[PDB]
Amino acid sequence: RKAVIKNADMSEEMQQDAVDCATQALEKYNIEKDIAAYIKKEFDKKYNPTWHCIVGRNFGSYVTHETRHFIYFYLGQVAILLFKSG
Amino acid sequence: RKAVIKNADMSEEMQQDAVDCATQALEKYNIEKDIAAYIKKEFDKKYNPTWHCIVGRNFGSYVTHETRHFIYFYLGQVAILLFKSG
Repeated sequence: RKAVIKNADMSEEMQQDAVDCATQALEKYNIEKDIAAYIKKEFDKKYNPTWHCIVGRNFGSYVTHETRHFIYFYLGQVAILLFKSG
Repeated sequence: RKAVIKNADMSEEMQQDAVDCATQALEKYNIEKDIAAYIKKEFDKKYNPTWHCIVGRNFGSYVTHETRHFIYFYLGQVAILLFKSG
């Protein structure tokens, strides 16, 4: 699974953790909502609430996020939006 | 252009305004982040900030929404997530 970061406003480290955590979600689950749940809850646990997650092969977004708490990236062909609301 | 509501926590009036507004978005724009931006900003403007909108043909989501400010719906073949964070 090729990891490609499209837009991030978060630390080099937290980004890597987003990828690691999605990688886990993609081995466990096939359904986007379930994959999405996995990442949100994991990121709520490790970096405090509140996170929102979007997983899909085809979406665009427009959200207002907290500074340093935003990432949009692809893992394989599945795109991932994870952010904290601003 | 077929409206199908999948999950909603908002009033049926504001729901209907979400559908009307998305329709206006899809008439004016073809690109998901643009469509999403039009909807989010119209809802910030009409119902006060902060809103977030996701638009696409394939995605799933797991978000923490504010009570009465959440809809997930299809419009024709596009799915639209529109919410305020909890």
